[PDB]
Formats: sequence, C-alpha cells, structure tokens
Amino acid sequence: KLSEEQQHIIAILLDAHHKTYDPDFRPPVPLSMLPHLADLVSYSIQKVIGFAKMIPGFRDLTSDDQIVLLKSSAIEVIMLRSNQSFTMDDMSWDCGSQDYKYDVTDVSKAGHTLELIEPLIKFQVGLKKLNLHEEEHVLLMAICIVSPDRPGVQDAKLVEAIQDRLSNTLQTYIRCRHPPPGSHQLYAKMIQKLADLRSLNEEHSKQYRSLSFQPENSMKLTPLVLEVFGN
Amino acid sequence: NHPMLMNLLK
Ligand SMILES: C[C@H](CCC(=O)O)[C@H]1CC[C@H]2[C@@H]3CC[C@@H]4C[C@@H](CC(C)(C)O)CC[C@]4(C)[C@H]3CC[C@]12C
Repeated sequence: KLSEEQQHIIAILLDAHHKTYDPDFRPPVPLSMLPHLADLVSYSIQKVIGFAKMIPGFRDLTSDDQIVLLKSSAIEVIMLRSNQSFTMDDMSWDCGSQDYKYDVTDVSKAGHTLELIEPLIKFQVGLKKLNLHEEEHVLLMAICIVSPDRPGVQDAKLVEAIQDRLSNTLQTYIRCRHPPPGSHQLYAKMIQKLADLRSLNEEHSKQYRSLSFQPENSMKLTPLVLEVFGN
Repeated sequence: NHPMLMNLLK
C-alpha cells in the first residue's frame, strides 16, 4: 500500500523531472561533434543539479555531500534520463528534428570510442525493454544520485536513510502499481541498470582522463564540464 | 574547489 508520504515523494520527483527534462549550443558538425555534444552534456548537468535539489531530503545534506553525489552521478543521470529521447526504431536519440537527432555515428565523433558508445547503446535498449513507468524512471534517477557508496561521502548514514526511503517507495510502487508479471524482479533489474551505469561511468572517466590530457580536446569543453568531470 | 557547482546548488 502506497503511503501519503510515498505518493508525495513520487509527485515531487515527477514534477522535478518535468521541470528539468525537455527533448544556444555550438552547432552540430572524429571530434567534429565534441563542441555540440559537450554543450549538450554541460546544459544536461545543470538540469541534473536542478532535479537533485528537488529530491526530498537532498537539501538536508551538507553542501560537500551534495557536491560529491552530483560529481559522481552526473554522467550516469544524463545517460539514464536520455532513455526518454532514445528510440529503438533507429538506435538514436531523437530530440525532435534531424538537426538534434543523434545516432551511433554522431556520438562516436566526440572523442569517445565504441568501448563507451556500444555499452551505452546496449544499456538504452535494455532500459527500453524494461518499459518503466515514468514514476519508476524518476525514482531510479533519484536513487542513482543519492547513493551512500559514492567516493567522498561524509554522512553515509543520512544518504543511506534518504536512499532507503526512495528504494522503499520504488519497491512499494512496483508491488502496488506495476502489473505482474512485468513487476517480477523489476526492482532487481532496475538496480542492475544502476550497476550498468557505474560501469559506463568508469569507462567514461578512463576515456575522459585520456581525452582531456590532450589540451586541444579540453579546449573544446565547457567550464562546468571541466569542474564536474575534472582537469 | 567547485564554485560553479556550489552556485548552481544555490
Ligand atoms: C544525446 C544524448 C542525450 C539526449 C537526451 O538527453 O534526451 C546524450 C546522453 C549521453 C551523452 C553522451 C555521454 C558521454 C559523452 C559525454 C561528452 C564528452 C565528454 C568529453 C565530456 O566526455 C559528449 C559525448 C558523449 C558521448 C555524450 C553524447 C550525447 C549523449 C549520448
């Protein structure tokens, strides 16, 4: 049974998502797409921060814990939130028009190899196959951000208490509202997707470190990307 | 060390 509190949490996370996700940048053009896609990701980081600030209990963390959680999660949340614009019709992110339509070729021209891109595309396909409710999608984004196992977290106990309330809200939603048999081990498959995102984060960091030790490539980034993903 | 993040969090 979904408590008043649990429904309040879902309503809040749905509105936060609606306020910060909508399918100004340098134009789309092996690195030709890095200016455009670095701008897109930079913008997307700002929106992830916007979403995070509206997660019930996130405000009650120290500024230091908020920073470490957003630094560690930002790329995972961007990959995860991108699933809504992703289409299996052509393995592309279709943000409206052919201008802002991104296939394997496009996202392969921002200095990352198929060693990131191929798992990234397979992750989007896997996530489409789960066919999540938007309620489940936004809880998963919130659980992704507020995880007590991120490096540097000071108050793990408060982060864990917040993530446990979100997790309990998700498990309860799945049992009460997700149709069986689609609900069977759905919580476990969602947590596995979070593990896939940590793996994608690891591969991204490794490629980011290499790419961004080429100053000509670092030059094409944004100040926010350099602050969040590092120098 | 993260003034842009800090600013966006405010
Ligand atoms: C288009 C799509 C969002 C659509 C939506 O929101 O609805 C996003 C989500 C994940 C994004 C990719 C993440 C990894 C890197 C990050 C910087 C590169 C740096 C150098 C910062 O890592 C740019 C290249 C690349 C590959 C991105 C390409 C664009 C991707 C696929």
